Amino acid sequence: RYDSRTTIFSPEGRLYQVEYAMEAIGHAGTCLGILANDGVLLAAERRNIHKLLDEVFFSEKIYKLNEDMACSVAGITSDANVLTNELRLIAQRYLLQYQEPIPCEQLVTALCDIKQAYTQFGGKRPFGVSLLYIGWDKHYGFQLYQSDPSGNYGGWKATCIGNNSAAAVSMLKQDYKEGEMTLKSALALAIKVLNKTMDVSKLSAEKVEIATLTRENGKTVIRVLKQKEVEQLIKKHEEEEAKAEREK
Amino acid sequence: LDKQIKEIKEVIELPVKHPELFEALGIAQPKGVLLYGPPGTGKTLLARAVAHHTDCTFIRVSGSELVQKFIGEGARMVRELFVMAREHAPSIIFMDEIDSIGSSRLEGGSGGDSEVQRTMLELLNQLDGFEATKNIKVIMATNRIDILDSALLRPGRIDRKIEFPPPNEEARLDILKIHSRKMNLTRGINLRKIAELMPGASGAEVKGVCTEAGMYALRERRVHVTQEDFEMAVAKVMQKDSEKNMSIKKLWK
Amino acid sequence: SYDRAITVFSPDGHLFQVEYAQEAVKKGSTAVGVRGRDIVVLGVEKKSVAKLQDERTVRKICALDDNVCMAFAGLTADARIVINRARVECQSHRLTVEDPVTVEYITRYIASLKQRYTQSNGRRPFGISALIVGFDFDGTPRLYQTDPSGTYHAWKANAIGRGAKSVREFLEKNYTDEAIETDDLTIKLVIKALLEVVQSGGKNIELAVMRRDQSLKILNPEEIEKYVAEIEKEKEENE
Amino acid sequence: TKGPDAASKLPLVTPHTQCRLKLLKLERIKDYLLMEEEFIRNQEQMKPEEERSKVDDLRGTPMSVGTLEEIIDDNHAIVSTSVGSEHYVSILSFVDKDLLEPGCSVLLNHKVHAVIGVLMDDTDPLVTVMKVEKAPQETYADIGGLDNQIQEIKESVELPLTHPEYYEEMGIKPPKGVILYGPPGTGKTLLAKAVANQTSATFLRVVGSELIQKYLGDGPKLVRELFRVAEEHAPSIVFIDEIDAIGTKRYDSNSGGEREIQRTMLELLNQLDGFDSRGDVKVIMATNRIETLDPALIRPGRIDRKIEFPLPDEKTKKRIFQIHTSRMTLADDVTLDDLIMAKDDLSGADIKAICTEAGLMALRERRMKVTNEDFKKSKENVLYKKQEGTPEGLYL
Amino acid sequence: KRFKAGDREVQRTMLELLNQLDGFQPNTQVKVIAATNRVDILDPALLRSGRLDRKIEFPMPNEEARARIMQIHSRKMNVSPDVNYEELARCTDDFNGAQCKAVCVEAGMIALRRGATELTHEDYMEGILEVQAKKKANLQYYA
Amino acid sequence: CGKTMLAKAVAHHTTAAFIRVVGSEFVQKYLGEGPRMVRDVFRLAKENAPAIIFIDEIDAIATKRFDAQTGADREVQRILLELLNQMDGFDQNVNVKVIMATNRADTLDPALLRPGRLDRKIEFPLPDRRQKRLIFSTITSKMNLSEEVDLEDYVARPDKISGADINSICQESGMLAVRENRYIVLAKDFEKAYKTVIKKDEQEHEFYK
Amino acid sequence: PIRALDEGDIALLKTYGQSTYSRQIKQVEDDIQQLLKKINELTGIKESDTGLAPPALWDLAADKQTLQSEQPLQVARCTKIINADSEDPKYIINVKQFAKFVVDLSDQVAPTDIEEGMRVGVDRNKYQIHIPLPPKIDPTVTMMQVEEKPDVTYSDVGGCKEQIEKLREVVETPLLHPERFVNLGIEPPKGVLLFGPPGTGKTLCARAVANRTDACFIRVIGSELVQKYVGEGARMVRELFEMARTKKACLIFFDEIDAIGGARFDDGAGGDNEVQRTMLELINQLDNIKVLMATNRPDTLDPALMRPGRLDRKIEFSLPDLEGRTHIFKIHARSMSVERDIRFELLARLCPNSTGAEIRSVCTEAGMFAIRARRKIATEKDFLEAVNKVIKSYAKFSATPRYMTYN
Ligand SMILES: Nc1ncnc2c1ncn2[C@@H]1O[C@H](COP(=O)(O)OP(=O)(O)OP(=O)(O)O)[C@@H](O)[C@H]1O
Ligand SMILES: Nc1ncnc2c1ncn2[C@@H]1O[C@H](COP(=O)(O)OP(=O)(O)OP(=O)(O)O)[C@@H](O)[C@H]1O
Ligand SMILES: Nc1ncnc2c1ncn2[C@@H]1O[C@H](COP(=O)(O)OP(=O)(O)OP(=O)(O)O)[C@@H](O)[C@H]1O
Ligand SMILES: Nc1ncnc2c1ncn2[C@@H]1O[C@H](COP(=O)(O)OP(=O)(O)O)[C@@H](O)[C@H]1O
Ligand SMILES: [Mg+2]
Ligand SMILES: [Mg+2]
Ligand SMILES: [Mg+2]
Ligand SMILES: [Mg+2]
Repeated sequence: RYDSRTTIFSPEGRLYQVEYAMEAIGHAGTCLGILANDGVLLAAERRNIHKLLDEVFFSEKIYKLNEDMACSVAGITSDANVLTNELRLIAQRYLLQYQEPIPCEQLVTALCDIKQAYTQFGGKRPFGVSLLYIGWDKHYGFQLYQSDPSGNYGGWKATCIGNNSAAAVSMLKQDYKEGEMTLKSALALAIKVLNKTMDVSKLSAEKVEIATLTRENGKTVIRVLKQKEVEQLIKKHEEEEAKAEREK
Repeated sequence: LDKQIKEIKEVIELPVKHPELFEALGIAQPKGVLLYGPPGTGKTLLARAVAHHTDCTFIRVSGSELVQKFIGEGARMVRELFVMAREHAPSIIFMDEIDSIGSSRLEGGSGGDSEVQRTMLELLNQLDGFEATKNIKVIMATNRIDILDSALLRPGRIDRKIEFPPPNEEARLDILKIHSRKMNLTRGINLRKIAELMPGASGAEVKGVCTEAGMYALRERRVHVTQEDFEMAVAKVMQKDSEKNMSIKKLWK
Repeated sequence: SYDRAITVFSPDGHLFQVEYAQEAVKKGSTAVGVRGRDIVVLGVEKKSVAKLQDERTVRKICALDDNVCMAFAGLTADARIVINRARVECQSHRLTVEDPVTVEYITRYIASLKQRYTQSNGRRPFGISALIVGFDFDGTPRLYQTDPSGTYHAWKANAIGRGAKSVREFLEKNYTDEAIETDDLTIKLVIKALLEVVQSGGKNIELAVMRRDQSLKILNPEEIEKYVAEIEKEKEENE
Repeated sequence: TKGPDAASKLPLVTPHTQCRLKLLKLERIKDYLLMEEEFIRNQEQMKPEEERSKVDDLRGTPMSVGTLEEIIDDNHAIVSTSVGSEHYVSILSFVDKDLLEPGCSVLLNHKVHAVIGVLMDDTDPLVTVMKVEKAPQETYADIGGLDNQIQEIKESVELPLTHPEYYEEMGIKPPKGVILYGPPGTGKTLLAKAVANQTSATFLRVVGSELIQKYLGDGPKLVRELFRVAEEHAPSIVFIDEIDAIGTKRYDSNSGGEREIQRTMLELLNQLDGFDSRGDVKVIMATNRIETLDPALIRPGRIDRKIEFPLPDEKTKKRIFQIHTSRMTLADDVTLDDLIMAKDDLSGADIKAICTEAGLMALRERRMKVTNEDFKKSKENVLYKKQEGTPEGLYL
Repeated sequence: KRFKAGDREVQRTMLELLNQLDGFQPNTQVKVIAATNRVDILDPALLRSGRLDRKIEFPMPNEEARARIMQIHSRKMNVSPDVNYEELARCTDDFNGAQCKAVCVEAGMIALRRGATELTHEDYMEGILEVQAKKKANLQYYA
Repeated sequence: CGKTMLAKAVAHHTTAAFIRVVGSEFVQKYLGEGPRMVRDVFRLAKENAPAIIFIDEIDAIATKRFDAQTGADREVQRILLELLNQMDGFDQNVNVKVIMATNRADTLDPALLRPGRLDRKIEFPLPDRRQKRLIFSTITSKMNLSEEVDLEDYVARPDKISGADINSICQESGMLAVRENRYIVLAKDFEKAYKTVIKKDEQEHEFYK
Repeated sequence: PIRALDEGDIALLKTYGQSTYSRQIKQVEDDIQQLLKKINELTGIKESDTGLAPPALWDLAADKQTLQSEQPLQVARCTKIINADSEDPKYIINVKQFAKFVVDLSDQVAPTDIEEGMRVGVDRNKYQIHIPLPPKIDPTVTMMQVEEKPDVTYSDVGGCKEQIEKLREVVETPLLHPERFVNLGIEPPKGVLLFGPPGTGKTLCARAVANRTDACFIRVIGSELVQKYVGEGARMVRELFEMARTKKACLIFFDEIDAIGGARFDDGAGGDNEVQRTMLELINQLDNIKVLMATNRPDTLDPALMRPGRLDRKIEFSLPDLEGRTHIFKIHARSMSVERDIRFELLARLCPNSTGAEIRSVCTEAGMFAIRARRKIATEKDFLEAVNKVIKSYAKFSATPRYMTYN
């Protein structure tokens, strides 16, 4: 067998340790980004919703990198923490050196460059955490970026990771909307997919986290929705669902 | 399992009862079926249902019955099993728990199965080998399908590989209605609601829920079961074991 | 038991870990590159669109310098790092020596960078073999092929990735002087070379052409489509 | 040398559209079979004694079978009773003293033990069943593709028997021993059934598991008897299917049951290449795993040709489809190329299962003419057991 | 050791043997000895008081013992007067006494191959190399 | 906590044919002897019906199935599969009840925890302040106890001592009374024995805590 | 919604669209099958003659007299003579399987003819010795020795000159010139163990020995030395060694010793210890007789059997060098119809780490290729093609995309 070290090449040319890190994201949480013009969002899930969990951060799965960048996380907690620390440090280094915000891709390229280095040098376990990126820049505007524990990344319009990733991406493709992807429709689609990809039904507001990024007067306000607006969003989805039963 | 019964009758009953359809169509008769799925779904209940209405010699080879201490004995028993099935043709062999004998071929050596491997290879040749077999069909049922080798699961031996997924709501309601037909249900017991309280209940767990609902009346010396007798019985049968450790549970964000 | 280390020689003098590195390229998408008289065209096949992802972040043909470009194979994770290292190296060489890099020099640098990764334990080789093709030679076109081991070779035309054997074998029989006599014929040579795709769809073929003292020009999916149609019309002669 | 006891195959009819000429050929075969039956039955009925009768009274009933161990005199011998004892028997006159050889099975008088016959052809019924009497009905035309593979097996088991001059005029000893290895469902046992349908030599078949026995001495003795029968019966072919059952890699086993496995393997090795050279008996072995066999078993000299059966190519898959859809009733819209072009690892057994499933979906819709949609459905309903296992989007 | 199988015949032999060792008491002239190359598979019932007892321990010969043993099994052969048996012992390690005689036998055989009467030290060295089936090749990278 | 003792009581109180087998008894060598032993056990229950099969310490041979890579785990998984087949298979056994005792309850194979094979998963927890009183009363009912021996002061202590520990506390106290040639167990012996059965830590290493 | 095929649909499916000749053709086919069955039944029982002599050599009148007068005598062995008074000895006889008895002579045979241990013939009634018997010769062990000398000579074994000389200096030289081994006082090794990779020429060198032997060569099958009944293998090897001792200058060759020479381990609850005890009896016999053994896995043999008291010499058959590979090619191409320009030296370098059997396969496959295309001379081009498919096609992968590193 050829998965003893992350630098061992299998006879078929497959990095077994890397793919072991890749498939381990199935144990990570569900975070998805829906198609949206003039905006973009991530929809995370809180597995640990135990009542004895006091809530202090409200963004345990949502992290802000730059003034115009936000990222989710799906992987080992410690790896996600160190990766987001390096993310913020690299973004601020770029801001200091160029006096200009990082243009989305070059930050994701920076993380993927750091991440792949763990998959090449021995003695370091590959970073077993994949993370979405949202952001805006003067080059391509709103973008959605998919990190992958192999250091491979990719532009995306609608994708998800974590538990039930395949079901989430298939459902996002079922109603995949190009162009006509207003922020309200994006939020509705995010709630609609989260209703099914999450095993627990009724989509309790406290167990669902949405973070949105919008361009308002050239400020790029990054928003995390409080309990009230998430409650009214799931209420809207519930009222919409009631109409769908008129077929019978 | 209405689809599964109809799919399994296209191999067990149709090729035997009316072989003229297959000869006229110009296709070979399907031979083997593999009923795989989570435990408690009906993969062995379907075998009993098939044996109840089959009008063919139904041989049952369940578990490690072909694994003998003496070498070359399990292969001999498989040979005579297929000999007895041929003189009594048409015949149907049902091999429950095929993982016992049909697991993936391990590398020969100190640590590795080699005799159960040998009876497995004899069976492999018996299903599809030099001597073509006539009117012999096998319905071996398993739980793990990925542990079986490529040779035992290759077509020509297993034409249909029928899956037994956990029943849905409209199916669990059906299971609740066939295992409670003899039960003295009261008025106002919505069997669909109890089915709605069992997401992914295997199928044997529905029967367990019915049995425990009856048990909750046995300890009270009654004959009728109420809605609360079922709802308090669902939580008993459909019990879950949590991680019981947030430190391990927060290993992954 | 001679294949779980990179610095262990097999009884027959084989670096089996190095050989397993050449398996990664054989799993990657087919990339073909042929050198013409004035237009050095390189093409890649099996785009494999996921129908939900923008293709800008998928790019596989990248220009190391203003006059050199390279298309890789194998895993993209190491490909991006070798991309950045080659870009930094060519800029640094332009800094230390006023003359910009030549294709052979950048190929040698990439080969040495890979070799220093295949030479020691605790460092996995770059699992790619890139096609170094460019017109920075100031008059004479050259195209090169690197290897994950660290060996670089100069070919008149090459083929890497999943389908290297078939494309290479078919390419010998139709690579002659008359074929390369015209720039349009030179690009059409890439067109029929990548036409032997896994599915031969014809819409997953991305070809880039660089000319003498010109800039890199990735063919838009209207000129590429036009060239595919022209090749089909030429191939319509069989009827 | 009793000669090649080749299998009895009736002449083939090769209209397959169920036309009248098929009936004419089948009726011709039926008329000849009826005439042969008339000949034999009328020979028994039409047919309506002192020398052999005295012999049969002398022998009596029953008539035991013992093993000769010593010819003491020209009229006296020592035989072993079938329990294991010994007796100083007398040799009677009608017994032919030339066929009387030590180790042979002799007939003994029941009351007064004495050699009264020689029982030649005393083959163990575990081996007389190994001989193929009814040939398989799969000709070489029933295999699509594998032209290279067929040619390799045809130059070692058929050509050396039809044109031995080619081999002898050049100085070769024709290849004697081929191994058929590859993924499951590629056509190895099909090739065995195809050569058995065309060879003129006796074709012994074994799964490599009949030749393994619980008794200590029975295992290697059975393979020795099998090869003795193969050599006795002139040109012969021994097809050891699934050789991985017995011929696995040797190792220092701490189990007695496994040590006999290697012991009968080591007699299969001896019977292939040992001190005494083999006769005119070819050996065809088949296995799904060639990397597990012992190096000595697949060593050249024992196995000369390692015929590899890779998963069928696009052209080979297209030919396999036509082979398996020849008896179908395909619709005019059934373009099989839609299913062949798929990059799925489709074996020949996969193709046959697709054809059977595609026919069954036609019966689902009350049709005996399969359309293109039936095939596209049967492909999905049959392509299980392999799911989809591949690396993710690491490589570009 | 103990394990109806077919070994129930030698078992009676071993038990009868055990009965006779315990039947006779010491101080009589019936001292017994037994030899075996594997006591790991020996039934410890055989190794009990009143039975065999006093397990004598036979080790692999050490360097001086190996030299001495190689000296004894060459007395009948015309060995040259100048053969360093001590150096032979240094070059012979992990060698049992049987191999320490086979080295002398092989040295004599190699001397016969060379067509010489007396056995030189080089003949003994080649015997050491050949008793373990090794072939001596002059490797070029030493010099 | 009384798992084996309850099965013993059932065996003493059953009109059926009790058939006890231990989990370790099915792990015989000579592959095809363990599963054959399971087949013999269930068949023997079958002719002499009604019969009850008590399989104690099933965690030995009924651990969760996995991808075995040697005959060692393959055989024990085969024993588990034979258990699954004989407890609920194509041959439904009637009037054959099975009691099965384990100390883990989570390593058990999910197919064996089905509510068609093991319907009732009864839990035997550590005795509380109420059950401990009953256990002390039943064990000491036969023991000769001095009137000054008040059992309540020992059942009220917060130490989580098991029923086996309770029986230990009683038997060793009686043993200590025997050692001093005294025929009546005194409260001093009870207190002395109580300290020797609850100090289970003893060794430890003081750095795991 | 897989609607079940009802009877009305079934009848239409079996009738509508049917060819008018389908029913008749199928009936004719079933009639053909049944007719074939019954006709093979009518004549399947073929006569199996029981080896009757020609009627000319028949004496039925005296044959009946032989049947009635002579009686079957049970073969026994006289284990002990009691000699109660030296006039009524009261011999004790072993009847092998029946039992052990104390019997006396019949008046026909003389007291002095029956000596202890020799085989005796007793009657079925009183078990009296009626006739002496010659010593037992095993019907299988007698066949074990090779009466026909193998045709392969020493010149057919190439690339193993050192191994051939090391084998000869033990097997042939001590049997033909027992004077060089006496002058120096060297005890000639009484056994070698030919070991090496499969196909290196271990058994070929044994056939070469048998061809030039001047001696009595015995091929030990190995399969026969493992019998179902307990103790029969030890008896087999005992009488094998006894017959070898009776012959002058006997050679024994235990081919594939691993069958009866596995490493010893305790397996009493089974038949493994039977061949184990046969191996122990063989070791006892081993420690003018010379013994040969060949094995491709010498690490599975018992260390006691490999010690230099039973196998004094261990010859290793390694893979031949280039010079030996050309010699093997020339030996295996002496009878081939090759063109007289063949660079066998060039062909040897394209077969690195190749056994002597793979070179024979390459030579055979060159003619195979020269037969595939109708050429009566196998040119050099075929030999390269034969090498590419015998050696390179199964040596390793070493494919071109990964072989661009060696140049
Ligand atoms: N689909 C179903 N419909 C009705 N009853 C069902 C169904 N599935 C399970 N049951 C009930 O649950 C019991 C579980 O036994 P079953 O043979 O179905 O188990 P299994 O897990 O499929 O197979 P196995 O015994 O081979 O592990 C059945 O005997 C039956 O009474
Ligand atoms: N080239 C081919 N042409 C036609 N049919 C083929 C071909 N290859 C395989 N098949 C089909 O595959 C089916 C499976 O039987 P086959 O004898 O090929 O199995 P196999 O490869 O020997 O199997 P295993 O590896 O399990 O022993 C056959 O019935 C045959 O119809
Ligand atoms: N040195 C050699 N010179 C010439 N031919 C050779 C040589 N070695 C092997 N061969 C040829 O290869 C064949 C291999 O058969 P052989 O009996 O020699 O094998 P073996 O080494 O005893 O094998 P195994 O270890 O499997 O018993 C021989 O019959 C002979 O034709
Ligand atoms: N309720 C109880 N009353 C008396 N004794 C008990 C009780 N529970 C456990 N014991 C004691 O604990 C010991 C262990 O028995 P038990 O718990 O049945 O087996 P296991 O430890 O395998 O579950 C027994 O000797 C028994 O005397
Ligand atoms: Mg079952
Ligand atoms: Mg097969
Ligand atoms: Mg217990
Ligand atoms: Mg040999």
